[PDB]
Amino acid sequence: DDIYKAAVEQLTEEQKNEFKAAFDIFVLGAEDGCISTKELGKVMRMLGQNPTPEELQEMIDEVDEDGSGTVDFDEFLVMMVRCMKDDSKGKSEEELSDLFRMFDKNADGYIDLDELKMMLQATGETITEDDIEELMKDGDKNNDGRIDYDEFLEFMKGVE
Amino acid sequence: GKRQTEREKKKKILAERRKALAIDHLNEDQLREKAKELWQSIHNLEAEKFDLQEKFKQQKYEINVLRNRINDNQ
Amino acid sequence: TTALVCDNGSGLVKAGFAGDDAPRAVFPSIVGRPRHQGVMVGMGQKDSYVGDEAQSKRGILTLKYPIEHGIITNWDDMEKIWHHTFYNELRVAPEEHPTLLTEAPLNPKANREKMTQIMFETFNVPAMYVAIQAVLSLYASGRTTGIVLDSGDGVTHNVPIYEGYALPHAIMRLDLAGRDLTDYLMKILTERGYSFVTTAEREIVRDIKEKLCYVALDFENEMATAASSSSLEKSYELPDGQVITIGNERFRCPETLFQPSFIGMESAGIHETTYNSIMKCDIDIRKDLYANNVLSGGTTMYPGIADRMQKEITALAPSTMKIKIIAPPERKYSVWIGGSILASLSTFQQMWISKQEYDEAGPSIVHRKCF
Amino acid sequence: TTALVCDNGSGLVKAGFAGDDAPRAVFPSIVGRPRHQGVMVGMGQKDSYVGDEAQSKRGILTLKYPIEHGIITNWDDMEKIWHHTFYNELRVAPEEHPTLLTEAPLNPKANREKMTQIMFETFNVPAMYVAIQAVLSLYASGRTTGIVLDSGDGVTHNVPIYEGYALPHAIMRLDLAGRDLTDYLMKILTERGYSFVTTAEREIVRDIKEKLCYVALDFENEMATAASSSSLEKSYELPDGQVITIGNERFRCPETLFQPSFIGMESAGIHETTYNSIMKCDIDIRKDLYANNVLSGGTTMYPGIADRMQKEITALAPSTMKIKIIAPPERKYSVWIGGSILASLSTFQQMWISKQEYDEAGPSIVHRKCF
Amino acid sequence: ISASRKLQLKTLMLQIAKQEMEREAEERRGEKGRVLRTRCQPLELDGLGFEELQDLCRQLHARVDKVDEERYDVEAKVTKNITEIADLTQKIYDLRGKFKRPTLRRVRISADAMMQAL
Ligand SMILES: Nc1ncnc2c1ncn2[C@@H]1O[C@H](COP(=O)(O)OP(=O)(O)O)[C@@H](O)[C@H]1O
Ligand SMILES: Nc1ncnc2c1ncn2[C@@H]1O[C@H](COP(=O)(O)OP(=O)(O)O)[C@@H](O)[C@H]1O
Ligand SMILES: [Mg+2]
Ligand SMILES: [Mg+2]
Repeated sequence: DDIYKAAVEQLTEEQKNEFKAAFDIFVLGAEDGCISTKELGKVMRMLGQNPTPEELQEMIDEVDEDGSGTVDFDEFLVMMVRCMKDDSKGKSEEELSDLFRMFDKNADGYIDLDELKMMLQATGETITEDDIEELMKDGDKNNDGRIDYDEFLEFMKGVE
Repeated sequence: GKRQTEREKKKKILAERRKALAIDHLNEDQLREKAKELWQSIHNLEAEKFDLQEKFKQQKYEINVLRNRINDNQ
Repeated sequence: TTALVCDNGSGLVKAGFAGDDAPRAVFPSIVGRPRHQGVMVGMGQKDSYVGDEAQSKRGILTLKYPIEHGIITNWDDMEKIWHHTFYNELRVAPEEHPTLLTEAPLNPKANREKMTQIMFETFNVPAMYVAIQAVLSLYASGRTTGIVLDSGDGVTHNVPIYEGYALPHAIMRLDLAGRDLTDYLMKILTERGYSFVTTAEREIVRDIKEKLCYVALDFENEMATAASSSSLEKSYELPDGQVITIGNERFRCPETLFQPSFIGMESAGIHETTYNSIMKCDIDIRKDLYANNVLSGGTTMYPGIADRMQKEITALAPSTMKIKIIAPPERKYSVWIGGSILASLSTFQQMWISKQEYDEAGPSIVHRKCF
Repeated sequence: TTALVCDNGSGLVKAGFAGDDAPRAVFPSIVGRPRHQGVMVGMGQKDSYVGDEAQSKRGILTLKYPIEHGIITNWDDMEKIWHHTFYNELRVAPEEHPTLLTEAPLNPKANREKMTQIMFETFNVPAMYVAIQAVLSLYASGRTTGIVLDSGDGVTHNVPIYEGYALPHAIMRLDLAGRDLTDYLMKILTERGYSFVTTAEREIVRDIKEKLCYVALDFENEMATAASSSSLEKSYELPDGQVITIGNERFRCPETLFQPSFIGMESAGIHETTYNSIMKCDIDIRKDLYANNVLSGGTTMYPGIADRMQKEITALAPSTMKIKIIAPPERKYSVWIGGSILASLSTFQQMWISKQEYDEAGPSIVHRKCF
Repeated sequence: ISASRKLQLKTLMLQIAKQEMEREAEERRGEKGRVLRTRCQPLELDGLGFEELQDLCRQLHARVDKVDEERYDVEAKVTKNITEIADLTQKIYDLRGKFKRPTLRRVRISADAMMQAL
């Protein structure tokens, strides 16, 4: 969404040098970026980042949607920067505790995924296929019929 | 742990350790000043005990969460 | 609101709301401070584990019961036990619930007065009432007469009751109980090589006693049989392996009840103090007491005691009277079931010691009309 | 600021800043003065090469370890080693960094007091803390119970811990370790013709031991097999050629751990001092210690030791208990990883021995509450 | 699954969180002022004689003692249940975070970048 566009706008130069080193290493002369996912993963490892082998597989399986290997550096670098963590721990657990204190309108020691739906609807936000279903599925991820405090934590932990 | 000590502590804070003082034995302006001062101090104490009740509510909610986590954890 | 039927006991604290069938939370009454040094930092080590938590960390604790023989010897620990019982095992604040404690007969006054003072000052209950542990066990049987032998873990007492009129001059309280049987078993196990010394290993010996020991119908014949055959030797696996084999220690441990000379006590067994308690009663209610002998308490759960006791009393009693021993399967919680029934009665609802009454007469109110 | 987690050890000094995964600089702890005369002028020849520099010029030096068995026997050399560690391998002045040394259990007091006095007077650190080398190795495993066998290069010690409460009466410290195995290997190599005598060639024998030796699962069968076939003879190239072939010396060198009678020591092997250390513990925590036996230290890196030790303990222990031996792949640096974790804790941040405290009570502060 | 979904969800969640934060803060301020007003009854600058001054002064001294004892008592209750809450926090951490304690590390950071040292 707009987050990746903004991140593109606010390109950090310290990471920009690493990405251009990747450009130098992978590109072999007017190279249109065939997306060597092995090369991309080794580049991520070399540049100090610690991508998971699962992240490596995700990058393997989420590339070359054009089918021609050669990929615009725009979306490639969007994937590269977002795969790299750029955030601070996603708020504080005490902050989350106080927020849940606000959000326990049911006052039953927890909140509800249905309560989450009602509050988000009260926020007047778009609900779609990307919304609605998996939002409540992962809010009450353990599927207790309601979102416990730890469930609310694990729904959106480490996210800005 | 010698609940006699706890009882005597409570009673001292009730009567001795609390700022208890006979003061309505003074001249006019001074008496008004002292009355205003004590009333304002007790008003601040009203604010303090209102927050005491508020945070006690919060602790009750926290123990509700605590029991919830306990039950979900076993 | 509902009443809290607590039952301090000595060895197992049994509690629960009035009007149910079984206590909600049953857990040993032990408070054990750690005894070693402790090197891990931030492990969250507390200073005293009470209740059932200290039966799992007992390897590094020094468990000590706060109730010796009915009486309470360590008031701080007992207060800690009560606080745990109210807040963590039932999770009901005591400010909104009447309480019904239980107390053995013939106990020191100061114990009862301190109990009521604690309940009214520290926990600040609305109203509490103290009842004798045998009348409740008679409630639970659904009788109204009968002589009840409530052999707990601290003290064994034998209260005869007729038509609802208790006979205060015929109560025979004897201080042999389950704890002395545990100590005697731990002392006779040393005759095979197994030495249990630590206060934590007393729990292991208690488990051995519960699971293996039984009361012999005839003592001499069993002693002769166990000394010739080997059909009695039952084995048991310690908490670490190294199984042990108990021979004629099986029926010698609970035999102490009928021959208190084994542990050096002078008095007569539980088979003869019941007959003496009956004979102190009037001559016209002895038949009913003979026919309605009630057993209660934990220690009367030994397999085969309801027959040995009947045989002994039939030997002592006149040949014409019929001797019947009531041994309900819910023996252990009989006192608490009776307590629940008593607290659920409408006629009893005005016998509680209301707090304003305590404020006017002090803790000595318990000995007064509100008994 | 960040803390310096130094770990003196005996054989390899491991150091690094708190909060990382591996020590920053690992180098042998040897200080070797030159022994020949020296004829080139202006070559810039120093008077003592310490650390990893003296493992490259060892041909003309006389290396001598400053730590014999845990204890420190030559304080000037140890001070030199510490100075090198701080200034050249980490390049951080000690005036701005807390330090966390490590010490074996049951060591002389004077050693620890002199260590703290040096750290506070010569290097002038802000605050230092001394920790037992086994508790850290238990930290690194992420456990909170378990009995850890930390077979270093100087001394092998076996500290049992339960629920964070260390058991001071069950620590079994044995002075057989990697150095004695090196000497015994150097002594049995002479049975084929290879003679290593110089203190420099002890390093070559150590390399042979590290690269070739392994612990046999069953000793007699291996002795019989190596005496008939020749499938075990592995060759190794000295620092100058002349390859050597090690026969049944391969599994006879590390077998000394389980039979200390080989080097004339009386005591029982590391397979039986662990069982003895367990049996001294209370009867209720033996199952947990059986299930969480932890290995650490360098010398426990022999290929095939985690199976031999488990077989031996299973032979000794009761048949019902489950015996499990935790052998993490990062065994060598386990103590230092645990030290980093402990120094990174917030709860631990107030346990350091602050300098003003030392100024008020002298070096004997270490035995006091700040342990 | 698109992470833009999570980004949008967190935007809405942050909006809800801030709204409820300001809402509860404002509620607390208003209710606090209301309670103080209805309880801290004003003291007046005129209308009482010296005898009336003394009378109302000692009456409010008694009222001050009443509310001071009440608030100290409830403060003691707050402290004791707060100790209990702390104990339960320790216990629940022992329930959950006992094994998570060693998990805290910052590792394999610099030594991976030290191949040119030799
Ligand atoms: N199934 C059993 N078999 C034999 N003895 C038992 C059994 N259950 C409990 N006991 C003994 O009874 C004691 C518990 O008695 P209990 O009735 O709880 O005492 P109290 O009157 O204090 O509640 C235990 O200490 C144990 O020694
Ligand atoms: N891979 C290995 N295989 C066998 N033995 C080893 C190995 N690595 C180290 N050792 C032995 O362990 C010793 C190092 O032990 P270490 O844990 O460094 O001792 P310390 O506790 O003093 O740090 C060396 O002297 C060596 O004999
Ligand atoms: Mg009883
Ligand atoms: Mg070591």
